[PDB]
Amino acid sequence: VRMNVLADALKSINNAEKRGKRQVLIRPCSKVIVRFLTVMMKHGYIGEFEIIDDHRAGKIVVNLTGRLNKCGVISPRFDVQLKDLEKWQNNLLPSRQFGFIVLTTSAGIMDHEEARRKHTGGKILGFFF
Amino acid sequence: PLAKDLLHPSPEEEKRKHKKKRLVQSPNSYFMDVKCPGCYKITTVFSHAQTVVLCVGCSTVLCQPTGGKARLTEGCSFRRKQH
Amino acid sequence: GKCRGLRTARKLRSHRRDQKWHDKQYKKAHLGTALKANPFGGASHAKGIVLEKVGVEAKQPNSAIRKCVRV
Amino acid sequence: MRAKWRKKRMRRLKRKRRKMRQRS
Amino acid sequence: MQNDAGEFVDLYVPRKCSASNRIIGAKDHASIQMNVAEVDKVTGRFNGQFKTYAICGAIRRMGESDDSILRLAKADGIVSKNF
Amino acid sequence: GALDVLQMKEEDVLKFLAAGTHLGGTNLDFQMEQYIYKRKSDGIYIINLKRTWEKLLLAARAIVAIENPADVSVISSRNTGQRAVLKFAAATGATPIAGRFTPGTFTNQIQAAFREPRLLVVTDPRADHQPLTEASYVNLPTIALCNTDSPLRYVDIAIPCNNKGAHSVGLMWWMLAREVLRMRGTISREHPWEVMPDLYFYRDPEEIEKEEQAAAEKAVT
Amino acid sequence: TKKRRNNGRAKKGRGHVQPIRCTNCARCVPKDKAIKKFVIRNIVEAAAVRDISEASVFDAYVLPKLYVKLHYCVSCAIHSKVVRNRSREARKDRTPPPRFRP
Amino acid sequence: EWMPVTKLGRLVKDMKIKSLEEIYLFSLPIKESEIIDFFLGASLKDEVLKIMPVQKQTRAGQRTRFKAFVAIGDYNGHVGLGVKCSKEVATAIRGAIILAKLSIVPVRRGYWGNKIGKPHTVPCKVTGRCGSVLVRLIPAPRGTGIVSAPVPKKLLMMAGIDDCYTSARGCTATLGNFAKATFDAISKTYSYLTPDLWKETVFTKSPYQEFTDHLVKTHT
Amino acid sequence: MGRVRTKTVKKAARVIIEKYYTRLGNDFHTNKRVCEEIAIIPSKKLRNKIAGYVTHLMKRIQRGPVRGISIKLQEEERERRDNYVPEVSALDQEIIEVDPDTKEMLKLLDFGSLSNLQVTQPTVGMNFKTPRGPV
RNA sequence: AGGUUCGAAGACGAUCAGAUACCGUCGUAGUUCCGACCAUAAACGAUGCCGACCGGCGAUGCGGCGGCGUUAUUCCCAUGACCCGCCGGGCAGCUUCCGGGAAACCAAAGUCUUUGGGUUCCGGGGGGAGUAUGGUUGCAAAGCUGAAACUUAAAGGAAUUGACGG
Ligand SMILES: [Mg+2]
Ligand SMILES: [Mg+2]
Ligand SMILES: [Mg+2]
Ligand SMILES: [Mg+2]
Ligand SMILES: [Mg+2]
Ligand SMILES: [Zn+2]
Repeated sequence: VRMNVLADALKSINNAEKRGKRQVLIRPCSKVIVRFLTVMMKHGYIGEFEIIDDHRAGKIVVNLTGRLNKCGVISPRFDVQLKDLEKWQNNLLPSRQFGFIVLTTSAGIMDHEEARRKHTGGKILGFFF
Repeated sequence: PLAKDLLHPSPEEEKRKHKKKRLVQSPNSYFMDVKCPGCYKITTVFSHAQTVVLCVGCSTVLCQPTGGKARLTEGCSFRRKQH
Repeated sequence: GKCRGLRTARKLRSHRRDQKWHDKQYKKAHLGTALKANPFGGASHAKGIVLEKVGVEAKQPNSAIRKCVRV
Repeated sequence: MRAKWRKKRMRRLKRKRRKMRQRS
Repeated sequence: MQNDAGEFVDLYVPRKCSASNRIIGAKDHASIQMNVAEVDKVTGRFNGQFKTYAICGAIRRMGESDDSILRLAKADGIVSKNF
Repeated sequence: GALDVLQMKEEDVLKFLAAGTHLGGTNLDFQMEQYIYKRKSDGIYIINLKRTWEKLLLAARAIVAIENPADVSVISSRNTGQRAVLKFAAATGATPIAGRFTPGTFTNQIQAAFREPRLLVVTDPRADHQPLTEASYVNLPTIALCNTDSPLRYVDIAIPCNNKGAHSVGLMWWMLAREVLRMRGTISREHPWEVMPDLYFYRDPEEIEKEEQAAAEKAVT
Repeated sequence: TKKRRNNGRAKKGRGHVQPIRCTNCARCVPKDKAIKKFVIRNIVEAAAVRDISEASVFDAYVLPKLYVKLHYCVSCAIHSKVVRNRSREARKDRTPPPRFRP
Repeated sequence: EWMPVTKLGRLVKDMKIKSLEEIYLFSLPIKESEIIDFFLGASLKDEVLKIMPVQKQTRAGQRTRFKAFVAIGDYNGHVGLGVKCSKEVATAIRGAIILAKLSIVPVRRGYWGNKIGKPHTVPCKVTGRCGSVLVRLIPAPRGTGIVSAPVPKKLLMMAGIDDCYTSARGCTATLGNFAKATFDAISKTYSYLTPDLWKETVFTKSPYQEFTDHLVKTHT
Repeated sequence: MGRVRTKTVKKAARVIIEKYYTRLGNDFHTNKRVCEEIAIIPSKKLRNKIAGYVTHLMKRIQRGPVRGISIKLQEEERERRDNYVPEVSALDQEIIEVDPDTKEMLKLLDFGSLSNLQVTQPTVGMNFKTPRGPV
């Protein structure tokens, strides 16, 4: 059964991006997915996304801008401290010039640069570059 | 087609798609007013009724349950409820 | 695939130490029967008394009498 | 040999071994 | 490119496909870059100036090149809206 | 063409309907589905003539965008269109290839038959898959005259008209030649073109071998 | 290497197919694997049709047919040349050989 | 003494195209080796990686042909690898040189961090694949050099890369595959998309249409 | 048996035919007499073999358009292709038999209601497609 | 219990240099049914299950939905048999530079150095060896669990060329 809604959504986005589609539909929506997509949209890797609201869990239609390479997930949400965030960063990112790691922190869902900026750790969510 | 508009599908494909696989779920069934000849009252019947609907003022059957849709008895009239 | 849960460390380490017995180096170094069968008893060198002087035929492609001592 | 006939030969040998050990 | 001092440290900037927004490689010989010649308003004659569309080999091998060019021409105004 | 001058005329509609060029096959390509109006009870797909006109005008713009008229090449392997491509090349200054297309024409730079154009116009994708495939080695944009079941693998300016009817193929080639000549400074857009569309029509040898003698008898009598 | 995608038989969604005996050697072959030939032959030879017609007590007598379904293991099929080995590309087609009507 | 039969070759010969990057922009195939020496004259360093004697069994024993792997490239961002099999070793060497010249790709250099001067490393970790050989190039800080096996080391050096970590998997003893995978990894450095390339591309005239009037006069 | 001609004679025959089609004839001796001055043949046997093949190919040419190039055949083909446009076109039919679905398409296009279109009765039965499989 | 046919073992006749075989004749156990054991097969898709995504096409089976018409009776619709489609779940097939793979090939054996959806079993060069021993199950045959000494530089997989083929 589906146990990682964020993982399913991220895999769907990655496959649609690889196939070159202009829009992608991810069926199970959640607050975590919306926050992840908001982070990606603020960093410009995706376009606008619109939430179709049924009385069940909603759906999301994302406009793909074509500038995404990978948007994978780290399924076991490991506890990430600021002392090992660098090791996570150079394990998951293509380079130190670009690429972001989204981790859920006590201050909210945000990328690793903002996490280090406001000096907090959290649980790993995923990455995109 | 890489640029299909998923946000705004036209009603033709919106109807041909499966009920669950639509953008928003919509049942394919409905409710109908049924008139039995020789009777005055109006019976509200589910289109996919699983039971034999009977009139209370006449010992007559209105629909027979089938696999997908209740088959109305001949001579009976019917109209939709609010599309 | 392999398990990836947050509290699967017991199964991961148990499977690892079960599967570590299937390669020859680990089995030889941790079973002890190789150590018992080793004439030197895990020593780099040993001393002995020359019982005899023998010649050993070389393998099939070669042809020589290798000079050995029974010790 | 064929693997099946090696298996048969080994089974015959194992029955003989069991008989020899049971005799003791 | 564009180190801290500001200058662009890059010997060339590759093109990007106008459909999939993919970098067109130097050895990707399947890619195309066509010119569509727009005409004047009144006489429909070629006025010299035109507009260019680049398509990558992956798109014009999977076959969406025709749809891509048609959409770009529609968006830029070459194809009428009542198409 | 979105302008009022760049619109289909009643005369064009009459020619299109007379020649066919809207009666597709019984099969449909998923990338050609967007050009289809409706499927008849015959199983024949009906092609939107307005969409065909728009694609033809787009192809005309692509052709006239090239300064050297010899840089565009026209290919028809099937006999039903070799006459059309020869007349098109004669009218527009293009470079024709008829009949057998030798492989390596666009890629093998040794033989004298080697040529490298800037645009590839194809009568039929299935019949002319070899130049279509060779166009993907030399960065060659492609216009092709595609039907409802024509693959669009290497096709860029697919014109959804027909590829089976000789009259339709002649008409579409004549129409494309007329459009490119009117876009260039050749025809003044007002009077009809002096070239009859029959000049592009492929004729079967049992008509070539009898029509001229029938005309001779009608002239002598 | 896997020679055939269908493993040389028509069993797709089945566990077991009942066996039949080869008409030539009486080998047990799965029914979906055996080569089947449905021969529909004139009960008399085409040389003797005229003699039988002349010796018939009837005028418009239609000669009876003979309907035999033959099953072959692939060994007997190959030995009897009803089937032949084919190239790696030519193995993939399933169109039966033409009847050669003219 | 070079007489070209190509529009691109003619334009290169008659001083119409000034840089190899102009050809690289439009991805025009280089079909003759006398195009690029006109650009990278006297700077194309050359090296032979391996000579391998492939054989084909025949009726009268087996005949031996020699396959040559040749890597060329100026130490400034251009590199090429050519493989040619021929009966004679010298002929195979010359053919491999010609093929390596034909297959010259540009190399994108980036910074490990804190972009200061000229780029020294790959802009991101890139993976090349050939057969079972997988080669991963990881950016490295200034002064680390190329850490790798010797066969990819020389190729990365003549590609202009100053610092790079390498990680290889598979049968790296296959020198042809192990060089071709690294060549693929080097070649896809531009194919990889980075946010500094997110700017909308402005389109310039192709050489074929920019010099179409001169081509008519000269290249008949 | 064993009278198959080779490339050496066939190519030479085609070349001299396409060069001197006017001078050549259907007489073997006349052709072998023009060969000595229209071509340099090292051997008399080669010369007469080429002449025989020239006779064969000219018989084939006068009975039909052999692939060998010939100026008279090409000018006839040119006249038969770039001419014979009929005085009335094949696309100026007084009436066009039009499908009601196509009529709806034209109406949506706004080219409906044309005086040159006659609406056909649509067929009924939907019996296209060939029967599936054999039998 | 039953035992027609076929037919391990066995007998004989052939074949052969020999022929304990292949071929032929006969024929026991078995093959059949009921009840009780055994738990093994190339028990195969040599391919874990659940879930999501990622091309096209024509069919087929079941169910449902909608439509020109033909057909069955009847006076019309229903309901069957065809025809044209749509949907869902299946057995599959063709095609494709999605992608993967050592390749054969695989729309899964794809979405893997751009490596993390959940979870189970399981392999670590070839032999020795699925052997010895111990334990356990079984009436038995055997099944499950399962070494070591020693030996060896290859054994293997996919493809190519040649040679050879009763
Ligand atoms: Mg085999
Ligand atoms: Mg089975
Ligand atoms: Mg018997
Ligand atoms: Mg799992
Ligand atoms: Mg082992
Ligand atoms: Zn048999």
